Amino acid sequence: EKTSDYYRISEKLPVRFNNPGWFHGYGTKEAVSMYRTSNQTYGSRAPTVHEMPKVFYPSSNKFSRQHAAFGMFQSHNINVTLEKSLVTGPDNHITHYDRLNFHPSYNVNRPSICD
Amino acid sequence: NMKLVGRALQDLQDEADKKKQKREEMGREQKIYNDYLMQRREEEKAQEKEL
Amino acid sequence: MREIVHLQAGQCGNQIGAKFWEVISDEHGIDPTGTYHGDSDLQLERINVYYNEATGGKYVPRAVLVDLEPGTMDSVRSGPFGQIFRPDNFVFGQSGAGNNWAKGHYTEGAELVDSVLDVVRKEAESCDCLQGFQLTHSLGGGTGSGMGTLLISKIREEYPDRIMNTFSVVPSPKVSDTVVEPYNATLSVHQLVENTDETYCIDNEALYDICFRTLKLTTPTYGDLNHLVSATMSGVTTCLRFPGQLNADLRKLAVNMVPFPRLHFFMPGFAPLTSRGSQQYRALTVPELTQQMFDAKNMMAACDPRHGRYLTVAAVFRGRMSMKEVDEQMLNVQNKNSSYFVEWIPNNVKTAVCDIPPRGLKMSATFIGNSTAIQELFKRISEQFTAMFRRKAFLHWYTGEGMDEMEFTEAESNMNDLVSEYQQYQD
Amino acid sequence: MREIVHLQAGQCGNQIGAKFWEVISDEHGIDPTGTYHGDSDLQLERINVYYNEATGGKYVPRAVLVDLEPGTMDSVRSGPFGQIFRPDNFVFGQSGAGNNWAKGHYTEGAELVDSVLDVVRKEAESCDCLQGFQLTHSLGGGTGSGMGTLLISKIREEYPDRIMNTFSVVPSPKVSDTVVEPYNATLSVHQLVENTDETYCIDNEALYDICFRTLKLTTPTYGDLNHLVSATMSGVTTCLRFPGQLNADLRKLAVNMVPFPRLHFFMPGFAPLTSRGSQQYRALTVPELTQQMFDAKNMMAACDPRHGRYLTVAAVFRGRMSMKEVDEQMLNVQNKNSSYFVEWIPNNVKTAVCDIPPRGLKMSATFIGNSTAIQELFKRISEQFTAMFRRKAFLHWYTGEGMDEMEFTEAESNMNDLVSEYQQYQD
Amino acid sequence: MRECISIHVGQAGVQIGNACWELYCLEHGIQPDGQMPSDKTIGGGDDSFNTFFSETGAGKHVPRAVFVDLEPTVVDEVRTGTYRQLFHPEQLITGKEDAANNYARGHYTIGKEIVDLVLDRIRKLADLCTGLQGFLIFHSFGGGTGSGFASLLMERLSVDYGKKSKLEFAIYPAPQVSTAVVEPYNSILTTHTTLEHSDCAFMVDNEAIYDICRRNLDIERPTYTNLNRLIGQIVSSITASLRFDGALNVDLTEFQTNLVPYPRIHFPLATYAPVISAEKAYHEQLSVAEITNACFEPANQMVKCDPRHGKYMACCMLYRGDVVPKDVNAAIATIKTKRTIQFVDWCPTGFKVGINYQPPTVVPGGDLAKVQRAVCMLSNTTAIAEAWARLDHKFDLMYAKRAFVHWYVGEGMEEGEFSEAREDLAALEKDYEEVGVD
Ligand SMILES: Nc1nc2c(ncn2[C@@H]2O[C@H](COP(=O)(O)OP(=O)(O)OP(=O)(O)O)[C@@H](O)[C@H]2O)c(=O)[nH]1
Ligand SMILES: Nc1nc2c(ncn2[C@@H]2O[C@H](COP(=O)(O)OP(=O)(O)OP(=O)(O)O)[C@@H](O)[C@H]2O)c(=O)[nH]1
Ligand SMILES: Nc1nc2c(ncn2[C@@H]2O[C@H](COP(=O)(O)OP(=O)(O)OP(=O)(O)O)[C@@H](O)[C@H]2O)c(=O)[nH]1
Repeated sequence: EKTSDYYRISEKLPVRFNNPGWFHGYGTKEAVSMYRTSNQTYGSRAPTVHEMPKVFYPSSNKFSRQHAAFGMFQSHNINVTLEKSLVTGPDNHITHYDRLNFHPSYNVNRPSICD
Repeated sequence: NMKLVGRALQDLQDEADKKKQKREEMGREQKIYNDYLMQRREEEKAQEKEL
Repeated sequence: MREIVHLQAGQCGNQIGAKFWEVISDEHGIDPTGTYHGDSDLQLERINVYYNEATGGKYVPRAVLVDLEPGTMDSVRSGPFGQIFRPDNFVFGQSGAGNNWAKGHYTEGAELVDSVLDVVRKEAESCDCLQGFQLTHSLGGGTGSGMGTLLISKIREEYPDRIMNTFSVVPSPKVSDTVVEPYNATLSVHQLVENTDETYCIDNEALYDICFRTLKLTTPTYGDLNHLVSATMSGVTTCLRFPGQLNADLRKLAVNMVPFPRLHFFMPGFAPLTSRGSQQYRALTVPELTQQMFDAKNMMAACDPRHGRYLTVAAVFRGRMSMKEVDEQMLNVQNKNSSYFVEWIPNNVKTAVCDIPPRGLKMSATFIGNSTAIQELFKRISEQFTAMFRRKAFLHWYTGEGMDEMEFTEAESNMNDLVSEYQQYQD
Repeated sequence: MREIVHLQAGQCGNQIGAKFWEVISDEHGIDPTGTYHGDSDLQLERINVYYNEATGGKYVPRAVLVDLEPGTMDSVRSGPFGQIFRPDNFVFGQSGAGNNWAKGHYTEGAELVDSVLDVVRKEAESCDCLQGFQLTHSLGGGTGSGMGTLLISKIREEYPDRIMNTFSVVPSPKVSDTVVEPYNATLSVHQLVENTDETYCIDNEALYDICFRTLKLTTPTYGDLNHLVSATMSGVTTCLRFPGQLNADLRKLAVNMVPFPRLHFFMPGFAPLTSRGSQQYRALTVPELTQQMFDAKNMMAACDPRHGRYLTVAAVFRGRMSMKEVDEQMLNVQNKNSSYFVEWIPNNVKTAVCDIPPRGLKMSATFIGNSTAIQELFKRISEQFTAMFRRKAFLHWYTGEGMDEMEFTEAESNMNDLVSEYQQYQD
Repeated sequence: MRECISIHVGQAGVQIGNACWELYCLEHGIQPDGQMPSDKTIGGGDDSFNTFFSETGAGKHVPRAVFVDLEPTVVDEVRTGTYRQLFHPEQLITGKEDAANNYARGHYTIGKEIVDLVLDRIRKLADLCTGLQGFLIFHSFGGGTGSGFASLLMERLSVDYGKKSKLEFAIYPAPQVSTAVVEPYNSILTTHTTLEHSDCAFMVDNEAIYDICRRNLDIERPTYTNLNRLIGQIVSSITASLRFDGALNVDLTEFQTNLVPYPRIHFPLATYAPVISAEKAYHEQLSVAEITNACFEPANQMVKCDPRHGKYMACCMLYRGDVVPKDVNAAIATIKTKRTIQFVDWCPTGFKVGINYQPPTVVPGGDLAKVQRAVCMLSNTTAIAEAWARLDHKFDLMYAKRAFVHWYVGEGMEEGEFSEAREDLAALEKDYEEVGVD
């Protein structure tokens, strides 16, 4: 009555298809009378352990809706930004403009901007 | 070089257990489902008679 | 510093980028959870080229995932590394594709183009300065081509100074599954050659052939196919993130690679591919790998360039090598087939040596080629396009969307122009 | 350095090559697994003439196995040294030869010549600089003749600067088993004499008699016969691989052996063959070996040149000898029968001495002969050809393949030219 | 998300529906109560059932289908059957009067006062649905109640909902068996009304279904149970893409886009390859190659058309189970090299591949085989015009001698609508050879 006993399994199958003994609402194999309508043959037998599917792979969508909930992201934000420099030095900071923005080293003879 | 060969050798040594093992249950699952069907076949034949 | 932003587009790129990304983290040694186990200093040093820093030492992939079908995205999110991908980076729509190009190009794109522009520019501002961006999509893929054509058109104007790397797969020449693919291919390539700078051309048939050739496993997964192409895209990126005397910048490559503007179609090439008995047998040396590097069978992109000639060739070498072996190897192949190159340019070979080996092997190499082997590709689709357009079949859907015959005219007219140009330069 | 690559062709060469390779594997002391056990430095130093180096100290056989029937390849693969043979070098066809010369020469060969050339040129690129090549096959062997005639022709224009060594066995003169054999041989020999430079002549009937003469063991296996011919073929190759004051190059030999272009057919000769009690009844001395090497029964190639005369003779001596005895041995045989030589050339004897004895016996030798004993060989087939071409028996197969009787005309005409050539020069 | 609504008009169309969810409840393991065992699958109506059932916070899997009928007989014992508790009472839309096989009677006399209630159902089904890709219509051309009543509703659901798919399925009338001679009348009465509105119509024929039964299934005395279990698997296979995933997954819209070449003609042919007895698959082997050769064997199709008398346009193979592209792409490549298979020169490609790794399962107490590799073959060819050619000569005789007309005109109708359809049919054939002629 245990599916994994008779066959191998994917080890993630729901306990429904691992335990087929819980399908109690199916036909009770009543003794057939002279008045046996053909239409009642539909779903008249409960499945056995062998009818259970080997593998199971649902189309899970939990993350989707919990992400697809509400609206979808859109930039009404203030377009704040800082233009960076063309140098990696945490001290020098020069861009396409303002190229004279750096630490001036220490000259000994000619003072600042001699020319 | 030897470690590379050692890594090279062990990988080849593998993947053979994978091939061989799959074959047996293929035979097993075949045979198990085979026996079910004769049991199934005698069932309907049994069912026919009291009908 | 200079970095790259990735775009995961189309339902194929959804597999592509996923396998592409997991290779990177495993190469760098980040666990599936994300808490990097510090083991190599250099990969710790040059990880901000692609990832940013989160709290607690997790490294956020700076990529954007775009689609329409939740189930594929749910599978991606449930993948081995969906947790390391951001919900902030998952963009999509409520509609189903039908993989109509026009729907995703004019109708479906219209309400998502704004949002995808929003996420990229923020992430563009989240980072400092780029080399450019790379895109995973397909030319014949319904939604990926549709979405990409808009972005590459839109990404071009505001940032016309960066690299518009693209990674598209050519569908199988024998059969494209869907009949509308040649319409999608012909429509796409018009703006592609207009907007792009670099394109990788990939075909699945050669992937099946190389499976028969060296993989020899009969039945691999398409993810195993992704495992191969991602390794190729891994190698081209190893240059930038890894040290060693090889000039890594793609522009350092591209200026060396493209002689004239309309040349964007390039083919990959990869190094040791090994079969069952040969792993314990291959006497791995520079000569044998270079031979295997330049093998017509080692080709995987479109077809054999044996039919045509070689315009530009560039191979990157990963592992512990020296500047000399590649030198005489170049001379050996220089004299091996001197005539099979074009007399227009001699010494069209560009060699780069990545000193750090990969994880699993030491001597590996990637090759990028621009030969005269794309003619067979687009002449085929030319007869497909002309024949299917000979009687405008399957065209009623596009007219309802708002399409007419006219765009097909200049598209093939633009397509015919590049056909003649390819023969004109070489032949 | 100068090396040699081997070709294993025809279903007989399938038995021949393995035994010959197993002879080489054991003579140099390599285990069946391949891990060479270093015991002799000279064989350790000089294995690169035939084997390259794979990792783990294993010496790869640099040969190609080619056939159409997989079971033969399966058998040699399942052999004691098949693990030393290569699935890389296992090239085979999806076709049954039918042992038809034309099928394997025009139909089956067409789709097989492409791949085998790739392997050998890859093998040619694998090594540095050849002495040339050697081929094991049969002139009467249909799959061997069909492919071999094709391959020798192609390798002529490819490498016209090397040695085209051929090892073919002549079918039994009394019965050829296959009845279309003279058709097959006449076809093949026409291309063989055109493309070759050296050939060995081998006949199994002579080999059968030798067992009745000296082996005396009644019932051997064909593999035992392969040991005999391999020992001869190995013996002529010992001079290259081993040190000692003797000139080894086949070019050293061939120019000394070839006075005129049409001489390609040569007969071998071997040294002491010993019977039941004679192993301990023989005092091993050069004079008695000088006797037995020049014995009318000791020959094994075709038949007795007693009916004719000798053109050129060359004997290589393997063991601890001196030039003085072979010199006085040379004088003794010179005066023993001075008339039986041809007055055209005096001193047509060329001697080499290998100082390295074989493993198992100390003083040995090998002989290669060029005499007037082939006339009866191709006379025989001439009446066979004329008798069967008298009414064109078994021809509808060849006509259906796309062949005509015209090819047979210049075929036999070329042999008739060779018949006079051998006849005219000596007679 | 990925859901659709099934509509079942005609007491002919109701047993065939009845089998579907019986089958559907099987792979889902649904108890007739509508509840699962003590384990956890309940919620807001959301798991594998969500695409088909509505197991809402009430915890009962509510099928997303409406069963409409005009005779209360058959709809009542099913309301006393096994899964009647699962079935919604007034989604089981019943009727008290029949159409007397009259297409117009079921389209004018009573359909007016019933559709509005059904229109209440469709909006109440539409609002709860989220993705609602389209509809699943099960009917019959020669319907005593299927023909007339469906024609009105499909017109009415078209005018308000013209932006979503409508998938039509009907038993095609038996080419040489006629249970009614008014069956020809209402048939092209349906088609001419439905040609300009129907999205995709799929037709099957019962005679060849029986032919398969004693050919390879080896059943000389099958029943509707076998008939419906057969077709029930067919719709199950095409819905497995919704139910499971695969190497690639394809939705109904792609089938719409890629199967129909041009407007009007939207009538492909289905087929399912591993039709075989349990004892035959027992000691034999199944692989892509033989099921590919069999699926293109002409005698395995349920429509009495000779493909050698027609030419192929589209083909959709839906390989369900453990398969790999390698042999599949190679096997189909061999098919393209085949010469008997004559596609039109217009389409170089016509092959729509759908891979689903899930092996199709057996039905309890059933008669099918145990299959790991199964494929459904949606194809369209030009060998179909003979059926309408078989139709038109039937009419031109009967219409000329205008039999049974007093019945139709007596209840208020005229011959112009009978006159319009014949050239509409005549237009339908003439369109076929023009697209048939290259
Ligand atoms: N992910 C994935 N894509 C594949 C595979 N095999 C082929 N493809 C192709 O990759 C293409 C690109 O994917 P997308 O651009 O996302 O496709 P799409 O726009 O949604 O429309 P379709 O092409 O119809 O799927 C598809 O057209 C497929 O034909 C596969 O195994 N996995
Ligand atoms: N291997 C092997 N070959 C033999 C033996 N005896 C004679 N032969 C001959 O060696 C010849 C050469 O073999 P192949 O060239 O491979 O022959 P083939 O092309 O396959 O066709 P056939 O010559 O008709 O057998 C054959 O024709 C045989 O007749 C033997 O004992 N072993
Ligand atoms: N779909 C279906 N068709 C059936 C079934 N049994 C027989 N048939 C065939 O399908 C046709 C049924 O059409 P109709 O009889 O007009 O069905 P209806 O319009 O729902 O109303 P009724 O005439 O009362 O049955 C018959 O002519 C039969 O040939 C069945 O169970 N289902």
